[PDB]
Amino acid sequence: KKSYTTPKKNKHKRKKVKLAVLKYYKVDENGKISRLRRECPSDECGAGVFMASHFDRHYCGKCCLTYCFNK
Amino acid sequence: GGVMDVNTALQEVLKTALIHDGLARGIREAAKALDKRQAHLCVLASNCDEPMYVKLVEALCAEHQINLIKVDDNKKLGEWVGLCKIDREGKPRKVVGCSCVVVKDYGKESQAKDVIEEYFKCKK
Repeated sequence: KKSYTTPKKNKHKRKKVKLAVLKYYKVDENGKISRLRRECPSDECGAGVFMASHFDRHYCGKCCLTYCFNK
Repeated sequence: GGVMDVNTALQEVLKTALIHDGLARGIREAAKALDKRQAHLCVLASNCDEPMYVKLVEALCAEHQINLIKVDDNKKLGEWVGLCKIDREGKPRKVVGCSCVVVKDYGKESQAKDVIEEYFKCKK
């Protein structure tokens, strides 16, 4: 019947903004790749997916309900 | 088979590689492809976004699997794989570079792919 009234909140999660991604391997010497944190060897990871070093946390987007330390 | 030119040979790879879905486009998939042993071919190209990644791709070839080939001009590889596959005579919505791609066991192994690539690879 009736049509909607007026709220004012109108936000979005974030658009997963376009950034320069993969510098999780750091260039030091040739041809070495200097990891700062593990490229996770979970129980289904192929070791082609990194794990976030959050600071205060340890979180993978694939292992997101499991394998999440708080350090 | 082939005429044993590096570019039109790598095209014969790419035909069946498209069907095989061996194409690991973008840095995250490129990294994952060469950190995996399922890759068998790599081609790189000129500065797309950084002069850092062109270095990094060589760094990954060093540590994991040397297989590298360099064919410059991002627009080349960008044309070569469209939205999922090369698409249309035209297509002005995209033609953007893939900048480097990695293909898995020359796509399919069925015919000429093995000989054309093997001729180049042990030399390079």
